[PDB]
Amino acid sequence: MPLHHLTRFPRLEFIGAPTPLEYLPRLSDYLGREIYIKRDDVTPIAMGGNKLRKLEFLVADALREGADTLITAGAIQSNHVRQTAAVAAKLGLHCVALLENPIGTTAENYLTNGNRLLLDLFNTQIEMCDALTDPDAQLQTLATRIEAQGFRPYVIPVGGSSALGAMGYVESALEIAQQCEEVVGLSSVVVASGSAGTHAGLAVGLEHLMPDVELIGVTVSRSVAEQKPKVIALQQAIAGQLALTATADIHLWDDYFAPGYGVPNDAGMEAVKLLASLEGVLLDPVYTGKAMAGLIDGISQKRFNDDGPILFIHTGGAPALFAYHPHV
Amino acid sequence: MPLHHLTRFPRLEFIGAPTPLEYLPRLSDYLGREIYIKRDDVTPIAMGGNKLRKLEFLVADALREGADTLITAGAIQSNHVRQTAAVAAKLGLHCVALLENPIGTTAENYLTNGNRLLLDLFNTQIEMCDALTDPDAQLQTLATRIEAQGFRPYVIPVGGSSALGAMGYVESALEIAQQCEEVVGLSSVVVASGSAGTHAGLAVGLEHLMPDVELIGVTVSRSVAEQKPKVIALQQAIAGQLALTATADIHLWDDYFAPGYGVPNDAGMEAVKLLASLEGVLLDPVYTGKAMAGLIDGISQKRFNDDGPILFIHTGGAPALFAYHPHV
Ligand SMILES: Cc1ncc(COP(=O)(O)O)c(CN)c1O
Ligand SMILES: Cc1ncc(COP(=O)(O)O)c(CN)c1O
Repeated sequence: MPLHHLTRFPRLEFIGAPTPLEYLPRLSDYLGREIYIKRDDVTPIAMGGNKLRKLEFLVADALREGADTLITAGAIQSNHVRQTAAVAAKLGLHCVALLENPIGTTAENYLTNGNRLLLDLFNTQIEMCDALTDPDAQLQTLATRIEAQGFRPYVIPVGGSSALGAMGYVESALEIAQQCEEVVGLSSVVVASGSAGTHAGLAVGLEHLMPDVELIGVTVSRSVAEQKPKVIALQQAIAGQLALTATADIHLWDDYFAPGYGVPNDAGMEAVKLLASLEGVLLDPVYTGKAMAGLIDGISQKRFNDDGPILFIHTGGAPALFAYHPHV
Repeated sequence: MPLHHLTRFPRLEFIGAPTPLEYLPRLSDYLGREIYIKRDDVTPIAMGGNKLRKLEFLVADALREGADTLITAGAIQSNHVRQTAAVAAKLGLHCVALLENPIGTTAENYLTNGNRLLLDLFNTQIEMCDALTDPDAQLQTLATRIEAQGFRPYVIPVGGSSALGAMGYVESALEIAQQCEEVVGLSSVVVASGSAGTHAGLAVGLEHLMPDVELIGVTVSRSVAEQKPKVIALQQAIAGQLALTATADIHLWDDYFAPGYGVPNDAGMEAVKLLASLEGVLLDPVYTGKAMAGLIDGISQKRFNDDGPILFIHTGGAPALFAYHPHV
């Protein structure tokens, strides 16, 4: 393969078989476009999601360093903190989570239910902060405290979106390419774009495996101006570590996340209702509902390169449905 | 070979590949015994569970008879209603759910979060009743009213547990035999025993594929005296349908569900905490927490036939964690 360098990296096995790639016949009949879905929401640990693919690489690295503790950061309802805390429990590592409340809510289900409930079941040590103004710096400061309490911490950045963690999405792109050879004319792929490892890993893999496909990131927290340089830097870092070329443009749509990270919106929630009622698929208010709202509007406004099939990357997130209900 | 008549029943494809069968090393270390887990909680539709295995057969049968509406019953937080509603939404079938509040709670997360919240996403028609005093009669009365609107209803009993729904768990037993072949010599299998389709279908399959394995049902709702005839009637009806005999004794432990169906207990809670903290695995207060508290106590009191490996069937249930929090 041109991606054989992927095999050099130590990785734990958290997923196993390739997740399903399915046609959505009802959604496709409704929108008048062929739509497929990559089910990375079915990864098998603690209600699943896209970060288990990153943690395969990140946590192998932690064990190679002989760490006994994983430290990461996110919102109170972060799916990434959730998955990290579940993998720590599975492997008998301590977990420390630096959390913020990004939306100033006092609603009890946001503060205590959904992913935050699961953190307690996993004996995660919780450190609250007023704001994740500089997450890398704050995690480093924290890790140095914890190391001085007798532990050996390993720091996973927000979203696990380092180049190493993003190799999980180069892996997802290999599965996608294998599964789409039985999909005449896949034109576009749509994914939420936040901390950017998913988007950037897909970007590097799909450039090599499926070069005619257009990868669109629907932003969940930032403008195209603020987000593009982030995704490009990661794209280049991953491709460097794989000794691959990466010249593809990064495409981002920023119209779908207002009024901010972590705040549900109407088109988001209508997309969650559409996917649940037509296909029995569960999206989420923060990431995948907004990304799907984007895919749907892309159809409406003819925003894609052509009218051909569209593959949606389901990255997970559905446990937050229970935290966001009935409102925040 | 002896389960061959199983291929005669039409069945839809909901599950796809065999679900994981995993060793639990951290729980095995704590309990002093080899514990493996069959991950039927990762079946890929709408948060998963044991009922997708029965719905493959039941919904195939609905479609063959030209039915366009599924009608079933359970508690407000039933996982079975939730799975049925999701498969209905996926196939463009109407779904009507007769629900009761079995525990008399007014707690808002029980009334409106968890599985209950998912049903509204799947456009389920909800029919409340005061109590499921005669669910088969009550479903028929409902079906008469629904047919009067021009719908073509197919009634699925509580839990899906007819002999035909049970065939899902005869199939499960084939998977488990294959997965354990030349990998582990199982001694015992533990599963929750409620409406009894899972218990009975495993009983038939295991008697024929792994006749020396002891299968233990842990009741979730009834004493041994009240539950055993239900499991035996299914067991015999399933065997009848497959042209087989089933001479095995049904085994049931009833010490772990008090004070009743859907009421959490301390040992259940402690089993949920142990599995999350040691293995990153999520159980549930109604079914699997109680079945795992039974497994634990079975080991503590030497209730099993020997000291050999035990397979726990994880039948799902975790969305209820969000409905039971913070209390009922
Ligand atoms: C469900 C879900 N989907 C998408 C994303 C965005 O993935 P990325 O962080 O790789 O941009 C996340 C981030 N935690 C997520 O949790
Ligand atoms: C999670 C869970 N586990 C176990 C059971 C009991 O299975 P059965 O009805 O086949 O006895 C149920 C019933 N719906 C369930 O939801």
